[PDB]
Amino acid sequence: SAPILIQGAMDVEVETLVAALKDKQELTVGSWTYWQGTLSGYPVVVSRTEVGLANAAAATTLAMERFQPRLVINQGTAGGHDPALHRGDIVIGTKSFNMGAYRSDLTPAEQGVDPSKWHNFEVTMRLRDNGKLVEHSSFAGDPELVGRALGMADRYRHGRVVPGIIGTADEWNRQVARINWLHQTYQTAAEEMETSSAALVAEAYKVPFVGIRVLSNTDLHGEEFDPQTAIHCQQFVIDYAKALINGF
Amino acid sequence: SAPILIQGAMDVEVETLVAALKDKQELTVGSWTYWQGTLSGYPVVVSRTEVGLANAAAATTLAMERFQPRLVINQGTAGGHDPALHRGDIVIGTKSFNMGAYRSDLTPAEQGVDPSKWHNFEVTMRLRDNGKLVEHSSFAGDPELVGRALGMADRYRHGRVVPGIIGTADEWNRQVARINWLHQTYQTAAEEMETSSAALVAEAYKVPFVGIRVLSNTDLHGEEFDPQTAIHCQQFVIDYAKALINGF
Ligand SMILES: Nc1ncnc2c1ncn2[C@@H]1O[C@H](CSCC[C@H](N)C(=O)O)[C@@H](O)[C@H]1O
Ligand SMILES: Nc1ncnc2c1ncn2[C@@H]1O[C@H](CSCC[C@H](N)C(=O)O)[C@@H](O)[C@H]1O
Repeated sequence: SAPILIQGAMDVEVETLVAALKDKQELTVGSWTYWQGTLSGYPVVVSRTEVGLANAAAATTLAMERFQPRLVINQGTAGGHDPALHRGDIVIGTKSFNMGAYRSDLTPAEQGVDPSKWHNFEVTMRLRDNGKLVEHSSFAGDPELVGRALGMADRYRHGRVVPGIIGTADEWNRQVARINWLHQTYQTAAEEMETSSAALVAEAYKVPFVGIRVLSNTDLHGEEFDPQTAIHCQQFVIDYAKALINGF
Repeated sequence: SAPILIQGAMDVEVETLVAALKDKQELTVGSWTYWQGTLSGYPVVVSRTEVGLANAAAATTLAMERFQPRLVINQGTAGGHDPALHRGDIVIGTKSFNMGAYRSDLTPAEQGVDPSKWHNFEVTMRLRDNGKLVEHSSFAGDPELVGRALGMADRYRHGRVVPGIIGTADEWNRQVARINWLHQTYQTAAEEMETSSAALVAEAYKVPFVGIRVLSNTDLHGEEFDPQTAIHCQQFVIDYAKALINGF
């Protein structure tokens, strides 16, 4: 009875999921729409989160309060950070983190601006549990959920399914030198704008979480946005959810 | 009666507020704690949001769902961006925005990294209203709430009270050239890590919102963190809330 929550930011990242639901009921609260239905006879809630960290955290929190899901799959599109990956490849998030969180040391105006000196600002991922502070430098994908997606790699026929680190920021980077620096510094597979924020809320509520992201683009190979990748990602995630459901 | 919601991120930014409440009870869900009580006999909820955009959005959303407040005051400490301002001055947020949101045009690796080319990525503040996309390049503080705070300026005993733009980011900037660039580009009064995120959720729920921030520090004048500013801000906010309550 507790539903599986499946998230996407954009319309193109959720409409295939929504079409797969049986006996759909729609709910909109604030800026956030949910479709409550079934897959393989089991309750599933699809959430259109809108874009970015604030939207992701709001949409996830609202879903926790309204639906009490048993697990969360956050999915959608991303941009490549690892040169080994191409448009259409899918990253299963071994961990996600707030890549956009920056703290910098004091420098006078004369020294200019140097982002290579900025440090990851981990307080942005700090939480409390029963009122006690718990530090986080990243959020691990639930390792069984991660393993399951990797084991199903053969069922995805539009690229490779690989484990990787998902870097979350309110950013779309197209300065290739910046992408390279972020990859070298944080070992990122891909960048996007929601995962670690949804993951933060899932950790606060102690609900298993996994991020699943297709590269819709990568400037490391001159590969521009292809909307079909979002559809292919949802097809894989439907299969994945159905497998989980067969298991329940 | 629908409560006034008053927010602060850190313990030092809420303990004075909490001490002011009568007939309290303390509620924690996930990572977020709320104190429900009364000020001047009127219901008030004090929220400890924890730090950063994801936490602010989660804490605000959770408060909307649990308490349905009639208005939101987000307050706490900030770092100066405007050279005219000093530690202890209070900024009333005429608007707040996601200063950390960055989009850049394509540049090849050989051109390196140039943050002066990172433009504000407005999609991070885009919402939906009854299913329809609504752009936001910032969130205006409720203008009557803003005006009221400005009208009470001479009731603040420890510095100026000024209107200004609040720049929200998962960042603590201490590169003075970077502070200067953000101020020149966005006309920011001060920087902090929650306001526009809480504001985004308040806009989605159509609940009046105002940000009230004291400068606890500014590297434009070599003024390091002073925790007493946080206490002073809360005293001003209590006075302000009591004024609204008298009005109800
Ligand atoms: N290269 C990239 N960098 C950052 N986010 C990316 C990305 N590629 C895809 N994304 C994801 O896709 C969305 C991009 S922002 C949305 C842009 C789109 N034109 C619109 O108006 O809706 C975000 O949800 C983000 O998580
Ligand atoms: N100069 C500044 N830049 C960004 N945020 C600032 C700031 N000065 C104060 N803040 C605010 O104060 C908090 C700083 S991060 C918290 C740091 C503190 N040492 C701790 O561990 O709890 C954030 O909530 C932020 O909104």
